[PDB]
Amino acid sequence: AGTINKPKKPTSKRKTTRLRAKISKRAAEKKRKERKLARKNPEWRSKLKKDPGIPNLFPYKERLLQQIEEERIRRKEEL
Amino acid sequence: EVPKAVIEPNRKWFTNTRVISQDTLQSFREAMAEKQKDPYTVLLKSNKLPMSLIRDGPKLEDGLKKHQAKMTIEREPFSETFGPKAQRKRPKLSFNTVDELAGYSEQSLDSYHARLEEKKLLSVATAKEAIFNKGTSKRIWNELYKVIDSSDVILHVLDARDPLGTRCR
Amino acid sequence: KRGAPGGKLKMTLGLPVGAIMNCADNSGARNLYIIAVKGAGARLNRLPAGGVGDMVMATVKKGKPELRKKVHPAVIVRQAKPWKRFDGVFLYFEDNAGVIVNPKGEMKGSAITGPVGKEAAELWPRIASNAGVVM
Amino acid sequence: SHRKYEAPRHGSLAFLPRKRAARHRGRVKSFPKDDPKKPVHLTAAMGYKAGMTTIVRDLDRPGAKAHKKEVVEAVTIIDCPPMVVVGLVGYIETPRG
Amino acid sequence: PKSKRARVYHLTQVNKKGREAKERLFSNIRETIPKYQHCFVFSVDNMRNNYLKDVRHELNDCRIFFG
Amino acid sequence: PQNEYIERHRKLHGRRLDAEERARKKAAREGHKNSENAQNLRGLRAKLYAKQRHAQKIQMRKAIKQHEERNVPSDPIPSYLLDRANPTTAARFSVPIPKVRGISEEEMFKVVKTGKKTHKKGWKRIVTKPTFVGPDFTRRPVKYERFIRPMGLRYKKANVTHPTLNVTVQLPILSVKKNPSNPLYTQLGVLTKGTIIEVNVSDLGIVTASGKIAWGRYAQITNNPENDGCVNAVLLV
Amino acid sequence: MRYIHSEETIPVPENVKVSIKSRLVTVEGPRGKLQKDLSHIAVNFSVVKKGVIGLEIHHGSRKDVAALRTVRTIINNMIIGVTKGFKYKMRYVYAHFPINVNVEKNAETGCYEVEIRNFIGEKIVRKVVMAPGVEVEISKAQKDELILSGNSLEAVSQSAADIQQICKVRNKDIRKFLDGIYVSEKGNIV
Amino acid sequence: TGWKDIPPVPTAQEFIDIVLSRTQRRLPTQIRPGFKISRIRAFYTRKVKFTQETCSEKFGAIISSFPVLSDQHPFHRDLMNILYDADHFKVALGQISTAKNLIETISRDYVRLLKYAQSLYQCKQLKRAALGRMATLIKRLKDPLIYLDQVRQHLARLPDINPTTRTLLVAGFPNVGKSSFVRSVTRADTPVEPYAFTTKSLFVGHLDYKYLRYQVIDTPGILDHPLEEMNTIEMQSVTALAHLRAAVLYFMDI
RNA sequence: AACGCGGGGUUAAGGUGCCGGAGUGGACGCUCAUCAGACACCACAAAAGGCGUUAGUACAUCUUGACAGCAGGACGGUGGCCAUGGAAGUCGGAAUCCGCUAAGGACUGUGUAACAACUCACCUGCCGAAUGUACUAGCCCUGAAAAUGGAUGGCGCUCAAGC
RNA sequence: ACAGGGAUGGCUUGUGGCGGCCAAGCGUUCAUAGCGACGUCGCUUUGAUCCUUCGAUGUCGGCUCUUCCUAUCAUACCGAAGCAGAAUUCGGUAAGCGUUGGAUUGUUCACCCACUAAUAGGGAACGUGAGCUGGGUUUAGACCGUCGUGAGACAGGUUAGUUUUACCCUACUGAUGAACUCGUCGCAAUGGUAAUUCAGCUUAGUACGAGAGGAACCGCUGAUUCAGAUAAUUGGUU
Ligand SMILES: [Mg+2]
Repeated sequence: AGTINKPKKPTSKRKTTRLRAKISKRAAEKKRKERKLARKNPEWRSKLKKDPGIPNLFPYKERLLQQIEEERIRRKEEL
Repeated sequence: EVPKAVIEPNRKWFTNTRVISQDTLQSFREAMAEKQKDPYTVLLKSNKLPMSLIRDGPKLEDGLKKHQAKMTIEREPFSETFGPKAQRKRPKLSFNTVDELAGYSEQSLDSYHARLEEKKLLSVATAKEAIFNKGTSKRIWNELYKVIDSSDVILHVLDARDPLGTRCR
Repeated sequence: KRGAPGGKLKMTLGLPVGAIMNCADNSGARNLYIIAVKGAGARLNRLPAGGVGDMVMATVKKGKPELRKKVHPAVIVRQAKPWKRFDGVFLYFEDNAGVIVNPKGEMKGSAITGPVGKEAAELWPRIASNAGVVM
Repeated sequence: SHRKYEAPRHGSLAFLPRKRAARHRGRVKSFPKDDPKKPVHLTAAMGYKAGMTTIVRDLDRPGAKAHKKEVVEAVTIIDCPPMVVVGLVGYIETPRG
Repeated sequence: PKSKRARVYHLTQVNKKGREAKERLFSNIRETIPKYQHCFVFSVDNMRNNYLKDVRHELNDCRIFFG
Repeated sequence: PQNEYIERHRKLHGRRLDAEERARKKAAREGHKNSENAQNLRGLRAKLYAKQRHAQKIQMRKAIKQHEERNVPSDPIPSYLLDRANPTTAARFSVPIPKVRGISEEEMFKVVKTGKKTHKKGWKRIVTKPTFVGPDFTRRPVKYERFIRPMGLRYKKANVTHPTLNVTVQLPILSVKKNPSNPLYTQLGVLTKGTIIEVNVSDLGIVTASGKIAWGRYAQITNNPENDGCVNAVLLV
Repeated sequence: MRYIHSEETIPVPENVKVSIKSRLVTVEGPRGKLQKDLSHIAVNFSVVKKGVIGLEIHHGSRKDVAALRTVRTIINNMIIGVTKGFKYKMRYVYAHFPINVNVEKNAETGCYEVEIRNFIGEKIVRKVVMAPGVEVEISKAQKDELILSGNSLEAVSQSAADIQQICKVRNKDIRKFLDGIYVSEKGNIV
Repeated sequence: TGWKDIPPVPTAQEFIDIVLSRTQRRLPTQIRPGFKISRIRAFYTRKVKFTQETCSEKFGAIISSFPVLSDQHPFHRDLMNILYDADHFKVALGQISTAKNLIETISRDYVRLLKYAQSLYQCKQLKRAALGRMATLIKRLKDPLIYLDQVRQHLARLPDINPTTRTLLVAGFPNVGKSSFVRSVTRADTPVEPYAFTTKSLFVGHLDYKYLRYQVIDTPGILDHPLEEMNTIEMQSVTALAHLRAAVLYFMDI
């Protein structure tokens, strides 16, 4: 485009009080409406979230798994 | 004031409002075939009837010609007829033998010359004046349809010196 | 090719749109009523106008009835508004007159009554061939 | 709302303000660009307008319709008695002109 | 790295071989070792080598590996 | 020239000497050009470009999945119905839309002003929604026509869907049974959303248990006809 | 992620003298001398070995590390230009109107001038002035072929590009009108 | 004269994009809810009417540009049947005219409704309904538009054959020398090759004999079987032999 | 944060490049915008489009040689079947197997009237060590604009005076 | 007649609604439900017919004149298309420069006609509103139609009919001017800025083409619209 040699009317970054107030009211209304759809949400939600686990690039994941298995064996022996 | 626009549950919404028997339909079909036109009788209140089951069907040639185009396209798609992927090899001919082709060419040439003579028998010209468009205005025809919509009896007035000329079919 | 001829020097245009000029050929028309001028530019409120040697579009107001329902091309061959040639001569004819042609410039009639202008005769060779007097 | 019929503007903005000139003698705003390879010459002169008259010119202009013909043209006569040179001004070049 | 040469996916039948080809070559050589009296090593350097098909056809009682 | 003259010219004289190299280089620059178009276009052209690119990416992914999975009717119908285009085919007597947005009388009717003075009379009301006037309809005279149902808003037919048979047919409207907002709206025959209308179902071929032909049933309007320009209804079956 | 150290190397032939000061590279060989200012790119030049020029960047981003490859290719092409030279062969082909190419050498400016006449019968004479250091000849071995040789690859290729761009067919079908001057071969003089 | 002056026939999606871009860009697009309802109605009415007028102009150009098969000389009419299947040809053009008429009906209906619309939202929904229904109607024309564009290009590249002038029409089996004769007597660029059916179309050249223009028509070869077994390539020659009053030069290779 | 008139001290919210009192303050990063951003959250707006730039996650290949190239191979039944004036992998419809294999589709494209010829999938040799794919998170660009000349309050700011 | 009170908006733009199906994904994996882009499918004349025009509560104009926007009709340049040539079609950058003359009021005055390179669309009013002048439009006179017993009102139709500044401030266009002695010759910050389009000769009946047809660069000559002057000549003016 010929933007450099012939720029157009600038897009003002100066806000107006009316628009700021309207945007604040709309944001509050959206937050309340989202709370309302959340309290009447019929979508299924799991009791326990899917836990990501241990990263592979962690260098001591193998000994941490050894610790987990040892803790399970100790708990089974105690119980 | 904004009302509560609610529809109650009712068994009447799921039933048939109007039913008709086959004997009644056949009697109505016989009446439909037997009916004639009398100018000295007028229609006062139409009977609510299932006319699609009572009036006769379309004619044979009409029923075929309304579906000839769709039938030809279903038989041969546009892409198989002409184009880069076309598979059409033998054309469709109205003749079968060489003698029939010669006779067909003779009749085709005669008909083409007849059409050319008819068209010949039938500096640019000036535009038609807008005075001759009078009586065809959208405002005038809005008025006409308003009067028709509001009237029960319509008197169509004819000049006695040119009745079919002034008649509005 | 549009009807405006090339190589024409500027002259005074004496015949605007709405002028009635005489018909100088034996096509059957007696007068030509100018409705448009070929090569006329665009200007607000300005009437298109033509001079000697210009092609205009005209309707026939008096003449044979077959000519009355068409828009004919015509070439102006005489004008009464005085104009100057390049040799310094200001001149005018005693009437405004034109001849009916086709878009390619050939005449509809077969003879021209009265003289024609040098501009018209030089721009249109058929008018030059059918002109008895060139002034 | 928009102007329905377009028309070009009356007059040119390149000649504003339409005021009286600040001097009666015309001012040479620009001189020809100096080339040091050319011989020395004066770039201007003065005269007094006497009036106008008419000529007949024998025209040699190939391509024109009036080629090899006589044309009548208007001309202007400027009376030019010789000028007298009485001075010399030198100009240096500065970042302000 | 957002700027990246886009890899073309091949919409053709044959896929890459992988380690299964290597294991199959190993098994074929190790099962053809005990069946033959001699094993020759041959070289074809800077050659088009499409005549090894004719060599294989002519020596039908032998086994040639060119992996 | 005649027939395939450019192809014959290519066969006899070739092409321009740099044509292959120019085509190869342009295809090679297409990646930079596509990213430049994605980052530098503006407005509606950019939006249409982005939607088109989204579509091509989806289709390419679908083709990729098909090539991955290369190496791996529903209802019983008779033989004469095989290979034809058959429909997919998927107490409390409640309608599918039991509640809609109620229409106030100020929204329903506008005031038609009469008189030559500056102060006008305001008794005439014009219906601003589609209506059904029924058969044998003659308009009231203007001196006594309080309610005006304009001719350009009167409807006679509707696109009616049978939920069981999964077929949409254009049927004639027989009557208006119940507009949910107002009995006056029912009497004026206003076709709005949630309205129960009576439709002629002769084209659907419905036969009752006793063998009689059912040619009138109830449908509910499921769209907004004043915004839509048409009436869409669902049969109450 | 900033890379601590990155290095490139440029081997130098035995008959080539390379001098770098303030990132201004001067390469002289049997065919002459080429010069190029590379001060727009931050780089440490060094002599890592006899006959090897080392290029280093310290604490640089991936883009800064990548610019060294461009610098390497540029200096290598300068070395190739002063050692073997660069030669672009162009061919002009025509259908009906024979293209007339005249090559002169301007004594005032020292540059070559190529004049193209009768391109698709046009009456205009197209004139292209070569970059300095580019020599243009009409080949006698082959038909309708120009040969542009030089030490600067950029100059030779841009001159060939100028000759290709000036003979452009406009408002015609290019499937039918094949006329033009095209770069037919690229290589070295030696 | 020929048929090179048919304007190009766009596809369905190209047609939609062209029409909607004209509506977007040749008309103002900014309307405000605070304006008068008559102003808003006029804005949306202008959008609908202009979209219909663009559609009608393009459809009318397509319809009036293509040849009318009833008005042709019988040679041209039967040749266009042989090349393009007159049934498919007429069906495609009839669908184009039907879509044009339906678009005009939709425009009239939605202009009539926009007369009574009461808000910018309702006017906007009616405008979108009108334009969407026009888009659906154009989208239903995908196969006829492709077929008509192919037919247009072939018709533009057809030779110009005057059926009522002096003409020498060359016929026979393949590989007998028809193209060699036509090349030797005319300036036509018809290929001469040793394989059968080198010439698959009608070629025409011209010559002068005693200051008169003669046209020479080279045809594809004909085999020895009845007419119902001939393909379109041989039926071009058969139609030329049947409908052109010519001097037939039947070539045999002995 | 609440109020009589005054002096001294200290703060809150907000600020400390200049206008302007107070830091061109310190540390670690990120970002270059053809009108960035600096008081955003709402809308435009989507599971949106980016061969912009970084940080991650998962899966996969790799000295038994990966990813990129270059040099070569890319074969036999077979011109598979039907169809076509012609149709040999490459106008179509349907099948899509075997041999030789290191590997090579009853073929990915260019090409021929049909062949031929070239090219791709795949394989080998040369080379030499890390890569590929998809998602996630940041910041950047696009994600729609009219109409007098103008606005992060202004100058202006780019290892910031932005985040 | 009197006393008073008044005169939706970071909106919009290019792609319909309803009903079903499919669906990458989101969720769910003690329930296998629910959301879901991309799509798709149903309803909404063999180039026809012309014997189906479907309601003013909402009001627009014209003249003169300046400027801006680009959402480009023409002019400039460019990409693609069986784009041979010619004529074009689609698209891109571009608002520098233009974008006309008429007919029709038994009417939403919108459609026709011609010229032309082309006859592009908007804003600055219509998100109420003192330039001039026609229509919505409506004080008092008058008539017909509809309604009412009537005064009268209206579904309506017609005719005739009073607002009449500027010398003020600012703005704008021009004209003088104190202070620095008077004058002559100068410079140039800053502000404004200007040209536009067609045609003809040549190239050339050439390239290209089966034919019909048929260019362009260089060169040359006029004309359109605009602008700035001038009065030798010709008209007008006394
Ligand atoms: Mg042959």
